[PDB]
Amino acid sequence: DNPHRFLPANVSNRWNEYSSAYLPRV
Amino acid sequence: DNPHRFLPANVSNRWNEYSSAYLPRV
Amino acid sequence: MDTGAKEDEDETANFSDGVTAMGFQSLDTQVSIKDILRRPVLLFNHVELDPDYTGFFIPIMPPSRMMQYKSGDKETSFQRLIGRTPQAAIMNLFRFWRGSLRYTIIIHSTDGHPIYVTHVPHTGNRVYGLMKVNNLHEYTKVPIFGCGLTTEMIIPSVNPSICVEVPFDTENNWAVTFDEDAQRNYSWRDKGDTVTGHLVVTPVVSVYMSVWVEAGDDFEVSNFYGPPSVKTNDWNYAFSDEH
Amino acid sequence: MDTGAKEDEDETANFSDGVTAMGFQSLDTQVSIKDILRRPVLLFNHVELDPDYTGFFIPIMPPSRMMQYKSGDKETSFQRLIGRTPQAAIMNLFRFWRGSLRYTIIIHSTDGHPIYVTHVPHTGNRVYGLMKVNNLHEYTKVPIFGCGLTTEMIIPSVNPSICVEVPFDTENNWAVTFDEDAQRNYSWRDKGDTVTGHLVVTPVVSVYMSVWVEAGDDFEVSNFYGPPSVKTNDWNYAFSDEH
Amino acid sequence: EVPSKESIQGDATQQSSKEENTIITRDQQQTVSENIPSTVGDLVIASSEPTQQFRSLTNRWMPINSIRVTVNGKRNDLLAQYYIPEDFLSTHAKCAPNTIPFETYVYGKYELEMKFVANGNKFQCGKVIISVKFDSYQADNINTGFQAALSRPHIMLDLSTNNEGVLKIPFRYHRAFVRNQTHKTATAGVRPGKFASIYVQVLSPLQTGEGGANDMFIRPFYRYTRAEFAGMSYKVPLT
Amino acid sequence: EVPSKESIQGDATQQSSKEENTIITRDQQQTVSENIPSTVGDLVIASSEPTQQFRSLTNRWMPINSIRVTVNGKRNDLLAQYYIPEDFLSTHAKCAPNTIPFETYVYGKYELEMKFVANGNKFQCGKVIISVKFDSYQADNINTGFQAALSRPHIMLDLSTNNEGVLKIPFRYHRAFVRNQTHKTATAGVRPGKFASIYVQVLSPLQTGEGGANDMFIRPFYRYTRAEFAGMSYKVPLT
Repeated sequence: DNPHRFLPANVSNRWNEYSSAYLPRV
Repeated sequence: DNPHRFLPANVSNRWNEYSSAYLPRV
Repeated sequence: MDTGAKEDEDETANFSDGVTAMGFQSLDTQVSIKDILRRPVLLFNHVELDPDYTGFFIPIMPPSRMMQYKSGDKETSFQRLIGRTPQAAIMNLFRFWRGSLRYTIIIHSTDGHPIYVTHVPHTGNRVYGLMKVNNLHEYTKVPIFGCGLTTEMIIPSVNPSICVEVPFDTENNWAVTFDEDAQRNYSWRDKGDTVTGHLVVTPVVSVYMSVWVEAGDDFEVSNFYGPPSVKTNDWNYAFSDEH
Repeated sequence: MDTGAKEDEDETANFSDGVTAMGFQSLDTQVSIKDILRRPVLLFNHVELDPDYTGFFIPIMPPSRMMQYKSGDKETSFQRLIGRTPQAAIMNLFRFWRGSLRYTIIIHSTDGHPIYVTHVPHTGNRVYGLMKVNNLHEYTKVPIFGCGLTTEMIIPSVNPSICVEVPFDTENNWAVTFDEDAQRNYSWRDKGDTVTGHLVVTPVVSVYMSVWVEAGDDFEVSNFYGPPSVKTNDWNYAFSDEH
Repeated sequence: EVPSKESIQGDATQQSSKEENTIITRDQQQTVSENIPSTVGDLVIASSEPTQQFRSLTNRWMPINSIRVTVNGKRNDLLAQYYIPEDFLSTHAKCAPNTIPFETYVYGKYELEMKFVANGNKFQCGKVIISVKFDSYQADNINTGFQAALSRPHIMLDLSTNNEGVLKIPFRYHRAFVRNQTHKTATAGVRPGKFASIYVQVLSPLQTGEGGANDMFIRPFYRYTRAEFAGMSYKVPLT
Repeated sequence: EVPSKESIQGDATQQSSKEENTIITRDQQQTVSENIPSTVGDLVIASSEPTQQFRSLTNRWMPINSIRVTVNGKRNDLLAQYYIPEDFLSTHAKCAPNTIPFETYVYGKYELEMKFVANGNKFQCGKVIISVKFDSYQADNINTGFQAALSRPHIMLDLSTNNEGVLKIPFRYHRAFVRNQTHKTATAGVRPGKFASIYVQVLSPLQTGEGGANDMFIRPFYRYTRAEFAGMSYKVPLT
């Protein structure tokens, strides 16, 4: 499917965005 | 024929409208 | 109109009335009844004019429940969503109207043929669409636009659109907005009091047109009836904010 | 915005500031942000209108990274160089905007058929292109332009172009300019806050159009974000002044 | 307005309304609709000859038929309805002196006042609404609910307190005059004797206690506040 | 103060009390206890740092648990009793925003107002008394009769008329502040969250007619007229 739709669980919070805990996003 | 043209005798007055006596119309 | 504050006898304390949001977003106020009635409604969407007839009749009356489509009934030339326009909903609350209406007519052409729009005053009938007046088979020698009545011409090569304002040429003080049954055969003079006349479009050759209607500047409504019994199923054709 | 003169603690002597070149060449100043946003951007270049659909939807939002083409991704109807316009680059710095936008629509025709442009206020969706509203197969009897909403007509025989100004009819204080991912499925009410409504073009017969967009006179931007991470390869497609 | 202590004849703090040779008292407070205007200016144009009033006859109170409200009656049900003036001429109170001028005059303008007196006991409860619909001919079966009644000029009657209600009805018609009587020689093209409709509807059903009364009664009274007649003719029997 | 004649909505002469974002009306007259003072002067000495008020949260009306009065209830019987503030924090209306400041502050001074609303029918009769006992810890089982209630600040409720009652409660405590919450780390040597007791007692038993209702209900509402908090700490769950 389209991979942009939903963020992977390990990097994201419940609201489908990058978690504040996940510093490595940058 | 078209049933809207003329109202049935039991519910209506001589002027082809619901009689004031006929309360059940509502 | 009865506000109903009469019946409100309670004079206990209440929460704040706050401040109005009117003017915050923009100054374009859209609450005025006259302003709502003065913006146009599509009556006829790409309907044929045929020169074999006298012309396409348009009965002079505002949009209302009279022109509402119901699923199952016979197919008319009218736009189906006339009854669901804001101004139609407003006119369903007022059974009296007085003043002029404005008709925006667009001819789907760029030809040099003149298309005439004739005003007929209140004669007591109520018709719409193509009609042969007195059931003749020839109207080029006896056109309605050259009988004496007030007429205006459209020349599509110059301008395919026009806006014409029809007067309140009637015997009555007010025009009746609607009836309970529009197809009921009752007292014939009362039957025709829902219009103030007709607007007749006559072409040279076969051509299509579209028609809009709105209230004039000189226009009033009265005889407030309140809201009728209504139905909706808008919920069913939309997702919620929770998927 | 932080100028950063705060951090500049050094107060040693420096060279002259000189005299500005502004006004020397001409008085046509092009530094004003509002002036840059008020000149038009090509969105759609010769795209088809089809009467089988409700109409061609245009989401009311300014040009930005949201409409940027990336080599490899799926082919859209949008202009590829929207992201590289001055005003798109400016809008990438401001995530808030309030006020009206102006849409210049040109119909590629000289026919007498009327093409209607209908404004839809903020309903919570975000679509573009040809769409069948509620997946029906007939819209001539139930046109969007004759439902009640504010509408304007183009008559190509008179004038194939028009400029229409759409209001800020929304619940929110500001409209959101852009997101990090425009195709991400997140909270549905927040998803639709990047537009303030839609502009829907409906023809009679099949015809092509072109669409430009610009900011209105009543228009503001705010919430300065600073410059993002960018790339360029302009050097490679040009000779130097030394052969 | 304010009650007093009990005496030989109970709480003797009644109010009353005297119009001509008729008086109606009230034990409790009354509700009254807004005094709203009629069409004026067309009178002098529509009739070349002067119009006439007969206040002594027309402006007196006249009772009409009794209305029975039962526990079986549901919300939105019509208890009674009146097409005016027709029904006050040839249905209700036919021998009333209020009707005498309608025999001779063919046209007229009419502003009415209708008082309603209810008599339910203190262990009952319920709500009735009376409203007016102007120029109702061929529009009686639409906008005819409790909701439409609450919007239009109306009065509300509580069936336990027995508060009185007074509905002030102006002349709001699409023509200058309304026709008074049909006739064999006259045209059938115009519906005469109807410029308005009055509806009496259940707002909340009547309820009662254990072994209580399953019904109670309401009595309407009418009078013309301004009845101007035009076009004199030979006298005829009403309908 | 004075009733009027009956109208559409009965005798519309109600009074009401608005405090913050809460309103309570009353159909009949109300009884109110005397406005009496609290201890003042010790506040500035007892707390070196300034005390805080949160009127928007604390000074609003909050209903607590319903009280049922039956025909079986005898004179001197406790219908309900409340150790305050304890019981308004961790027993009654636990999710009330009135309780929010008690989570963080360890000490405080508290002046309360308690409104009581009864709803018995006109064929019933009875008397209930509500009274306050200041600094009641280890003295609840003595001076706890109807006679002691009639002596102390109190309000009297007739169960037929449905007169409202408002008890004004000052802060009268043997210390400068009362402790808000117990804690595992805190001492058990001092009893916290109790500077007073409220008693709801039968003065005369409820009586009813033949085939009448054998019970009726009273609802208390509370608010702080003056709640000053002292000694900020980390937030904790209440009891």
